[PDB]
Amino acid sequence: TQKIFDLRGKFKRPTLRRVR
Amino acid sequence: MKGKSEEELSDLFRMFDKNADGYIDLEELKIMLQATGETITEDDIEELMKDGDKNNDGRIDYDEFLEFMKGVE
Ligand SMILES: [Ca+2]
Ligand SMILES: [Ca+2]
Repeated sequence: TQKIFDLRGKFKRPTLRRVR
Repeated sequence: MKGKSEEELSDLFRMFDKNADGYIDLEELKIMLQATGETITEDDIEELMKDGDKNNDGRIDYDEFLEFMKGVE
């Protein structure tokens, strides 16, 4: 029993790091 | 008073609704399984969808979909 797979990860907040 | 939570899914549902209607079904539900492509496909989709469409109507709209990501917390 799991149900979690990707769907969970990368679903907290949108972050974008610029090369700078 | 307001917080960042609805805006997150607001953009997800738009991209998730590949059918372009406003609701998600076994067809769109695959969008999440397509990322894994495991055995769960063509089976878990029928059981998983039960989570979204928890209204007993035959489809899930912008509302119950928010409960999906909720589990992430
Ligand atoms: Ca749809
Ligand atoms: Ca529903």
